[PDB]
Amino acid sequence: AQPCSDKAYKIEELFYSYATHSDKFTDGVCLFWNCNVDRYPANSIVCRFDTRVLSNLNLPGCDGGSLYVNKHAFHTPAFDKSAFVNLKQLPFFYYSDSPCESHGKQVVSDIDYVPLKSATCITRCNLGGAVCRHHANEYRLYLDAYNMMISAGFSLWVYKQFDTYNLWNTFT
Amino acid sequence: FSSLPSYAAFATAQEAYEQAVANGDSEVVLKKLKKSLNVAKSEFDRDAAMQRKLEKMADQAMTQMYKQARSEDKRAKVTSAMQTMLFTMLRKLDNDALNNIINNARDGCVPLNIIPLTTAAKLMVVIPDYNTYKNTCDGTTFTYASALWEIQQVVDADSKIVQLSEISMDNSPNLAWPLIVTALRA
Amino acid sequence: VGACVLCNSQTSLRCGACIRRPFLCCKCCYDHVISTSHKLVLSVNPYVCNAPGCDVTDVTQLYLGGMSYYCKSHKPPISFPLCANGQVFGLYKNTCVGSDNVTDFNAIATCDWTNAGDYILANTCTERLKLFAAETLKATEETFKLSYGIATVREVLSDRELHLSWEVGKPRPPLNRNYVFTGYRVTKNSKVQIGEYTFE
Amino acid sequence: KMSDVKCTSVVLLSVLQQLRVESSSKLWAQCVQLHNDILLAKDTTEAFEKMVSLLSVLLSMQGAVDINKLCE
RNA sequence: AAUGUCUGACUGCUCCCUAGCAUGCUACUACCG
RNA sequence: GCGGUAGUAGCAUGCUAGGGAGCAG
Ligand SMILES: [Zn+2]
Ligand SMILES: [Zn+2]
Ligand SMILES: [Zn+2]
Ligand SMILES: [Zn+2]
Repeated sequence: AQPCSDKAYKIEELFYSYATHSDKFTDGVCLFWNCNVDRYPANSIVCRFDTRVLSNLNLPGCDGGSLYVNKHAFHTPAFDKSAFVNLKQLPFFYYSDSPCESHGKQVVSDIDYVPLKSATCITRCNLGGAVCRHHANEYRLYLDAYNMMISAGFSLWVYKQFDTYNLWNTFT
Repeated sequence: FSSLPSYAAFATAQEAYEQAVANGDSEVVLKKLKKSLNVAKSEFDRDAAMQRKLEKMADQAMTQMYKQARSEDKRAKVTSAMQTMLFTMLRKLDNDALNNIINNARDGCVPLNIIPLTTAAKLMVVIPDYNTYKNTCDGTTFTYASALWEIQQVVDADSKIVQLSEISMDNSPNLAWPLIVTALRA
Repeated sequence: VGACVLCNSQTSLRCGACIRRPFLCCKCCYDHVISTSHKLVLSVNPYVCNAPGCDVTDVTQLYLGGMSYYCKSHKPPISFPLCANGQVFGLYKNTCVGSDNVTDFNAIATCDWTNAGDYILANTCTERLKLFAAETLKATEETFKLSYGIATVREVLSDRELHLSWEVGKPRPPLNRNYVFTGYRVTKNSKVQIGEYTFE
Repeated sequence: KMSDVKCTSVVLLSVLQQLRVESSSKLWAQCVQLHNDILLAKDTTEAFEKMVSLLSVLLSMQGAVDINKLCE
């Protein structure tokens, strides 16, 4: 709804509302990433900051929403449930696609990463071991990062047709 | 539940059933690939079920033994955890009197009773050697717990009353090192 | 879960056939299992093939097929050897040091403590191996001289109520917490243990 | 802030009691008296002076080697 | 040499975990009519 | 082509029992 000087020819000036534009962007997948609107289109990806969370950053704004101040002061409306009626929560995981920690042969001949295995780190080495120690440390750090963000209060959501099997299938 | 030979069996069953429904076969052939695929599910559901049961069983066993180990190891070490917690709290408080007496005690000056509060009620202190006496008892006054005290009697380790002016740096070896001071509140 | 008693590098492994069950980094555990009679390692789970009856307790004969542990004749088509690359499949594999003179502990473990030379060996190593030799010497004493214990059950009664019987004439040890025995059921076949057992 | 005083007084009494001080009688009575007085105080200053009077007990004994924990 | 034991009332409601049984619901397979 | 019984698994509800906890007078 506020396009810059340039990128205006890219980013068309649009304010969203499910009272209108609900029927146009039907193709593909939207992406509301911290742009707080009304109920979202059924094929969206959103990271909306929760407001009832407490901390020392966010401050009691108005009205029934809070002012979230760390860099530039962001004001966000009151958290409501009727915004995600067309979406579902996002279960945690950890996709990845990269080479394997191969201190030698690249396939089946290089493991030496002793892990009691997870069930959701859909990495590239999930055979039996099952995480190239590379991906082991990467999964550890990414898990910590997800935890910290969600503790600082960010609630993700996804379209209801989401699945996890398909990434596994993409691996092969 | 993928890492199963029964998974390969069931997947071959699904693929063959798909071939039967996609090739336009006759009526009884799809019954062979429906009765076998359904016996295939009646075995695959079953083996995946039992394996997830054994898995969750091992998992709850793990959480139980973890709970036990944690609880016992903590119960072992209360006598020290409490002390370290107490002292970090005391340091975080940051008051003048508390820190005064803690530093006096880590040097060697400890009381011999409860520090009273009224202007009466005596107070006794142990002095280890005379330097701290310089840093503290100056004349008839006495500063302890950030409050003023009047010295009224001194004595060394062998219960000998020791005159005030008697003490000095020169005569210092002429006294038992652990002196004792009896003061009152100002 | 501990520190390699030789290397201090953090180990999740213990030496099974060894009397004290100590912590040895992947390299040190490797060295012990290739330089002594100790072929059993103890971690979160005991290292053995989990095929029915496959009593493969040799550390060098196990392969991680699927999620369970397997011998050669049992490993599914997806596996690899644990005892390989100079180290063992043990946690903290990268942060492993490998002691240079494992022969020290390799001799402290496979001795009998009846010869004075073993006492010289204990007196003539570093302080860590000194206290290790202390623990293992007291352990050799108690396992030999200080009291004893084999008993064969007569019949089961309930989940925690059991008829026993030692061997007539064999040292019948006291029944205390600091007295546990390796429970062996032999099918015919299958010299498999059922764990550690104290009685009262 | 005052809550911090009340809290550290609780912890201090716990330490004293686990150092077997309740074996002696009159001393334990005094310690309990000071603790229950601190828990009900309203202003910070007199609570602080009761706190120092009560800490003097732990300092008067040689069971806790403060020169160790005062290492920061 | 032991081992072992230390003060915890009467009620009411609620959550969590496990077990058992029956019942109830649904699917797969089998036999006979 | 149907019924029935028997099995097995899945799922639910309920009741009992066992254990852990919370609040109330
Ligand atoms: Zn990899
Ligand atoms: Zn080592
Ligand atoms: Zn050994
Ligand atoms: Zn085997």
